[PDB]
Amino acid sequence: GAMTTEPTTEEETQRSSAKSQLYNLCSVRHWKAPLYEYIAEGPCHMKIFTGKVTVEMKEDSRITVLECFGNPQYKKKIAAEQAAEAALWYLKNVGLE
Repeated sequence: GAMTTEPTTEEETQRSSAKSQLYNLCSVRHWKAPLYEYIAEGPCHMKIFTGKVTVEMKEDSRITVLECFGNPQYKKKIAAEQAAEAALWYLKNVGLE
């Protein structure tokens, strides 16, 4: 077998920002890691992006899926972070925390 020390990847965390906060939240609460996708439309000089994130959750006898997106888009990256921020808010309520 083999193993290696896991890197801090501090830079990646800081760049990810809200995206990593959502990941961390989901991990601790035993929720499915967040999945991201993008929709783009409009002129190349005026491209409008929508970032969307999905978080899947299970209960003792129920299942549910949370979907959020960065409605107030400015940039591709920003939209994804906004979607994560929305998910963070929703998940707080969903988990009754």
